[PDB]
Amino acid sequence: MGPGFDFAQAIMKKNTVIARTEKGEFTMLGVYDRVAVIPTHASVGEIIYINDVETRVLDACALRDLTDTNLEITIVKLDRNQKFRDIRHFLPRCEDDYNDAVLSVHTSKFPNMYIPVGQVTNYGFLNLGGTPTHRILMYNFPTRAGQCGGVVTTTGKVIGIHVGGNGAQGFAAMLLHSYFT
Repeated sequence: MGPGFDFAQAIMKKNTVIARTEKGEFTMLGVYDRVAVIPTHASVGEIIYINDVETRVLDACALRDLTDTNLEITIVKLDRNQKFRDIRHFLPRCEDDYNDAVLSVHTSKFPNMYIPVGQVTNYGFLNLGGTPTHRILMYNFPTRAGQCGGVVTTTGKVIGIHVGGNGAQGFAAMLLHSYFT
């Protein structure tokens, strides 16, 4: 409907796949080559389904900060026959607050879903499902089950992936350029 939705759509149409684990179906953001991200609660194993095709996992790393605190991002390298468009130049270099973000989801349950979430706070610490988690972004939108792995964008930047909510607020794990060197 506007330039924010334009940027979000451009990312969704080229840089997402539907990932299925034993814990559910998730929006999955491809970043470059065969490297993608997913929330760590997806519990990626040795095999994952990508757009309903059985795919070997070549590597999976659940990221933690240098305080040894959960970040809720898993970086996955996929044994896929096709590379993602390289979008690492859209990743922020530092922790930050944002205006006028969009959360975009594409699954069987919610195809072609876009949500204008407004202001995004650098929230920092969150007890996420009982797990201390750092680098959390917050937005004041009542997100629901099915939106985990959703991509959070502003015009020009891919800033996070949705990892939870409390009924009134939604929470995303930051994406930083330094995770994908």
